[PDB]
Amino acid sequence: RFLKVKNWETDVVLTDTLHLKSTLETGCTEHICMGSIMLPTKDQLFPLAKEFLDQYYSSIKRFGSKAHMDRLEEVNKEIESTSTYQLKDTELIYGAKHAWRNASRCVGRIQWSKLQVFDARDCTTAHGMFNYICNHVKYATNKGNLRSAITIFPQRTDGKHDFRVWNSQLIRYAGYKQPDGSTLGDPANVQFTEICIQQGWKAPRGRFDVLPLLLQANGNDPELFQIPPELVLEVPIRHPKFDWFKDLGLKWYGLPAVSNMLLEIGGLEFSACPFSGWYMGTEIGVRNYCDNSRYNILEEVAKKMDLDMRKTSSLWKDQALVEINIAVLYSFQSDKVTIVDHHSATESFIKHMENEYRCRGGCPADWVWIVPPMSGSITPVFHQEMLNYRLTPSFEYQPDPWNTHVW
Amino acid sequence: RFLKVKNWETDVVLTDTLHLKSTLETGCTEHICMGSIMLPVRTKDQLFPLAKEFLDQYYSSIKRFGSKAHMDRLEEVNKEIESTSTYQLKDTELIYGAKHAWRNASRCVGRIQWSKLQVFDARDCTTAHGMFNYICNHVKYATNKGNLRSAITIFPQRTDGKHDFRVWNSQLIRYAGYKQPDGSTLGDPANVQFTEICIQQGWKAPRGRFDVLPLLLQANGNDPELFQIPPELVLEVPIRHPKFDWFKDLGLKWYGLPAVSNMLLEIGGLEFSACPFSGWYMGTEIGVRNYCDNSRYNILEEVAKKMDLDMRKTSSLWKDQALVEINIAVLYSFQSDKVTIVDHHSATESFIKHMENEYRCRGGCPADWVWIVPPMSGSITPVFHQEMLNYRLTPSFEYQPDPWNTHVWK
Ligand code: HEM
Ligand code: HEM
Ligand SMILES: N=C(NCCC[C@H](N)C(=O)N[C@@H](CCN)C(N)=O)N[N+](=O)[O-]
Ligand SMILES: N=C(NCCC[C@H](N)C(=O)N[C@@H](CCN)C(N)=O)N[N+](=O)[O-]
Ligand SMILES: C[C@H](O)[C@H](O)[C@H]1CNc2nc(N)[nH]c(=O)c2N1
Ligand SMILES: C[C@H](O)[C@H](O)[C@H]1CNc2nc(N)[nH]c(=O)c2N1
Ligand SMILES: OC[C@@H](O)[C@@H](O)[C@H](O)[C@H](O)CO
Ligand SMILES: OC[C@@H](O)[C@@H](O)[C@H](O)[C@H](O)CO
Ligand SMILES: [Zn+2]
Repeated sequence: RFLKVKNWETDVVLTDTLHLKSTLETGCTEHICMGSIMLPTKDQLFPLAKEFLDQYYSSIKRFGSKAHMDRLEEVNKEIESTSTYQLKDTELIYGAKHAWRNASRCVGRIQWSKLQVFDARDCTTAHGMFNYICNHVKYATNKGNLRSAITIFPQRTDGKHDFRVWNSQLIRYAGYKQPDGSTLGDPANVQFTEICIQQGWKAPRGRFDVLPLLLQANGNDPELFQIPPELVLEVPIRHPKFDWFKDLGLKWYGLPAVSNMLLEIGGLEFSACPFSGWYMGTEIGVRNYCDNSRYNILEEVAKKMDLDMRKTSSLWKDQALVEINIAVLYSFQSDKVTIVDHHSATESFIKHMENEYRCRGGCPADWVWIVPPMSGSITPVFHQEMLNYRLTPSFEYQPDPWNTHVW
Repeated sequence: RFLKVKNWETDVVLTDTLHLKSTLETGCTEHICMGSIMLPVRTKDQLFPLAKEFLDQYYSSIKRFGSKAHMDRLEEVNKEIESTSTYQLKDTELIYGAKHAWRNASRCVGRIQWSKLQVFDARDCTTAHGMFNYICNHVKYATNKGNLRSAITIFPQRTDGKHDFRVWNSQLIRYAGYKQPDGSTLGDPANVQFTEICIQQGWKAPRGRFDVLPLLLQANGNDPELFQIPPELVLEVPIRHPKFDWFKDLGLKWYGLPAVSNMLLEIGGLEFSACPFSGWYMGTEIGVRNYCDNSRYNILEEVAKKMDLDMRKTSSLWKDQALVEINIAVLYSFQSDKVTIVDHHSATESFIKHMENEYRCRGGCPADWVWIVPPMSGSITPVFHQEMLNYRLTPSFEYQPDPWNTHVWK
């Protein structure tokens, strides 16, 4: 019941006791592992609230205290009467930070305690949501010196007045399927891009068009808004040696801001909780640019580098891949925009894991997601065994709203 | 129950029904995933059912399920187990068994080749000298002057656990590792302990950077004995680069035949503790892991310097640049010397085709994503984007503790 994890490069062994607090299912069983699978009532609520509040008061060293007991009863009576309850600001902050701390797929959790939390629970309309969002983007961007932040909108009530940010991230590029049959822009956003058009947006039909926010407040139909262009920091991509690189016409936005996840704290569900930190280089250079279903620029770059693309064994794709990633990092650093390379980030994650095992008894981690998409084994996490389990507070996936909204 | 796996690059979705025949446990629970953990005598009682399951599978494979031949074999084996507490496989069953252990190996990306395995039956072997001869023959056949052929040599199964046949080497061919008084290592760090055992057993170590280790062979539970593999039988490739003439002066080379010799082959409940097998290398095994792991030859620095890369900051990605060149060098050298090798792009592409074929004709293909995805350029290979299901099917290859930790010395 006390599992051990070993690093096969340093031989360091850590013992995990934290996993014994996990409640939710992993998708795996004694017969089958689903580790590589992407997506594996008043009576229900109070126990969840109790679990959360107990961990909260324990964190502030007041477990068992009258305050602890008083709060517990207050919430209890609130659920019995209102069928729900409201978190204190302190509980909200502690909850959001811990949902990040518990995110097993995030390699940047060494930064978890520094999260800026924006309480938007007083929001009532989409226009109010737009305002809170612009403020988050401006705050988080900080002229290039990115600061992690989350903005939390009202919690779910009966499920028919949910607040939702239809976008997958606050800032993304549109995608349109052209006559040729090809795709212009980001193929990943082809569908969302049309839903925007399907009701208003006027697309420049470019390769890198910033999508408009489609905000849904109180269950009402979503409304479009253009993020003040001046608030969207973008970085033109060039290479520190290949002067022809800039000719590729490539750029990427500086703020990664997941906006479609669900934040669960003490049983409460916050369906609109956009958060942002900063990029790990490979996210852009390896995945966004080189995935065959994304901008898929490997061939173009290989051709400009004049590499023998006749055979796979010449490793031309690999050589081009490295160059594209050196460019991305070079470009962001040159424009003084925060970004971290996979070596540095993974090194920090190992440090974080050790801290967590020492001070918390463990660190849920998903190896499949933690190991960078390029040069896996030359990063320390590849050699690190990890135990994946679910702890709450948590960030969860949720269905795209267009597949559930009743207009 | 049907289980769906999706490929996030092509949106192709496959349905798995094969997992229903999984018996062994994975190490995971409905509460914790141990997907990245490296390692998470039978009774007459527990043996016939294991035998029955296997023979049922075997007979169904040859389209003779339920036949008189099928029923007689089951009766023959049952009587044999009741009578001797164990049983012997027919040559055909052993061949079928070995091929399927490979076919079921979740961590192997080269399984598109499974049906082509050459099985050498060494169950009549009784001594360590006998084992050496069988192993020499395996290496010569498999090497085939560079046109590698996959093969497996199978020694006598376990009986009471006190007469085990074991190849103490982790692979038939590996380089010695020597821990120096100053704390540094000469040779391959991965083999320091085994090298010390060899020396203690009498091996005269040339103490170089690439000394092929001698075989330490255990027959019938007796103490192991040392044998030197005929040098003329050990094919090696000097490593050089197509554009960098200084690469060759790094003094690197690697053996051409990868031959895992420490796993246990389980077939129909029987345990074959000595079953060396070989195929051929995927370049990253050598170029990424053996050469670039910090705990192995660790050559990234020396290579990076010679390329005059900016090593002042990791963000120059000098490690990644050097890495690619080293792997280019490994592939180029093997191809130049006409020694079979496969690059990670070709191997992963073939594995995806193999996997889809298996779903269609078999109902599944257990696969360990953590092991299948190559150690470099992960997402530019199709397997990175492929959801996999990992489960254990028998026949199978299993880990077993190193023999020096369990052997009762005589
Ligand atoms: C500040 C530095 C940060 C860095 C460098 C970072 C890096 C990463 C990376 C590289 C991924 C994988 C992304 C992908 O492949 O799609 C990721 C995933 C994730 N991160 Fe972090 N992160 C940071 C901040 C945050 C913050 C502020 C939160 C939450 C408040 C967070 C929550 C998550 C979650 C929940 C996932 C998994 C999302 C999914 O399943 O798609 N991260 N992070
Ligand atoms: C013919 C070409 C072959 C190729 C290219 C291939 C490639 C690989 C590679 C790249 C690995 C991972 C090795 C590591 O990282 O340590 C592997 C693992 C494995 N392969 Fe294959 N393989 C081949 C043949 C074979 C054969 C002949 C068998 C058995 C009859 C086999 C059984 C296995 C097993 C059981 C493992 C997992 C070993 C472990 O867990 O440590 N492979 N293979
Ligand atoms: N570095 C970050 N990267 C997040 C990148 C999100 C990723 N590009 C993405 O598309 N995620 C999908 C989920 C795909 N599993 C989504 N949020 O809809 N996050 N951050 O706050 O610092
Ligand atoms: N390509 C192959 N590669 C196998 C390479 C074996 C690997 N280098 C190794 O050291 N395996 C450990 C097992 C580590 N899990 C052992 N055999 O003791 N196999 N083949 O048959 O062609
Ligand atoms: C199928 C497989 O789960 C999928 O391709 C995963 C693998 N690891 C990943 N890791 C990260 N960080 N991000 C991803 O999108 C993925 N995709
Ligand atoms: C800790 C982690 O499981 C370990 O480093 C694994 C990862 N994937 C691997 N994949 C292959 N092919 N070979 C290995 O030795 C490993 N090591
Ligand atoms: O075009 C819409 C897509 O961006 C959307 O469906 C995402 O795939 C989804 O939000 C999960 O990332
Ligand atoms: O030097 C001994 C090692 O080669 C040996 O203990 C291996 O680690 C073991 O066979 C697993 O690979
Ligand atoms: Zn699992």
